[PDB]
Amino acid sequence: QTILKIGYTPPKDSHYGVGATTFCDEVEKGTQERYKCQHFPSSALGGEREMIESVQLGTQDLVNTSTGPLGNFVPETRIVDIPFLFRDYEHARKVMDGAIGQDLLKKMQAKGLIGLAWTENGFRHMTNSKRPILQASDAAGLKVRTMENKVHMDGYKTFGLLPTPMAFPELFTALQQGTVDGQENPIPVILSSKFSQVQKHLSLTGHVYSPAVLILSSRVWDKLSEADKKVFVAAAQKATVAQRKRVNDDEANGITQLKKDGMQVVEKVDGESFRKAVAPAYAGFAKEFGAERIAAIQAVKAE
Ligand SMILES: O=C(O)[C@H](O)[C@H](O)CO
Repeated sequence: QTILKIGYTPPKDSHYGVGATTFCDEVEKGTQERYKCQHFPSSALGGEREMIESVQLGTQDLVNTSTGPLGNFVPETRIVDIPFLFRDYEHARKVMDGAIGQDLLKKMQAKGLIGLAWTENGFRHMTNSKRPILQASDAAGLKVRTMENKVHMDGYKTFGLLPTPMAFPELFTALQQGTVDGQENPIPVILSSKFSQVQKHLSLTGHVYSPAVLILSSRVWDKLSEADKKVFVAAAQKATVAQRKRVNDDEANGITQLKKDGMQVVEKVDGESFRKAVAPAYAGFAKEFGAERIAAIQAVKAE
């Protein structure tokens, strides 16, 4: 078999690992051993920005990545990074799976990033080591690491937070040394990366939805038979299901485990305060993405 390197930032025992393994197993069977994965979890091939760059260049075969730094390569994808755009998992998943999400995959493909299917990272939540976050004003003044994403940076600034973009593999040490007070990630990431060791506080702010996506290099895609192309896509859609299931499991059980680990969890925040804070940034978001595209997303699964 041709060995395809698949990288991701979480450990193998994670939502992304579940997605990668499901995808890889289906590709290996579906292509009758023409292709087989070798996994590189825990940023062995670098963080997400570096990995996507390598996939676009062809020097890395596959990545399971959040949209965080993806917008650097395909700016249209940042529409899904807008804070409080999505209402819940049903809403977000339907958008990603429907025509809107499918169009974003094609926009990626035009830039040499063969997005096979949207998987999932999850709704992101704020952690810090200084104080509980009950309302937007409690976040003001905190230094918080963000992903390498201008929409997150601009959006989160409206909460009064002071953002610093950092690649994921540098995050644990940054939190440990106090370079920043906090960060934000889905429960699946907080669990699998043991941030409980260096963050005392968690608030279920659910401030953005973080999709993930299995991306193949155009170098490899263009060498595939038309039949194998179909196998890769089908395999990635099976991965979507397994990965979301693991997200679901992580959330149902994760809060209890994080509490046992010593985290102080705020389960009900003043969501209105955060939504009101970010509203002014929608001027910029609409100018960039189109108010009608924002509205099209909001309309999906709405009452
Ligand atoms: O915080 C981040 O960088 C991401 O959530 C992580 O790499 C998983 O995609």
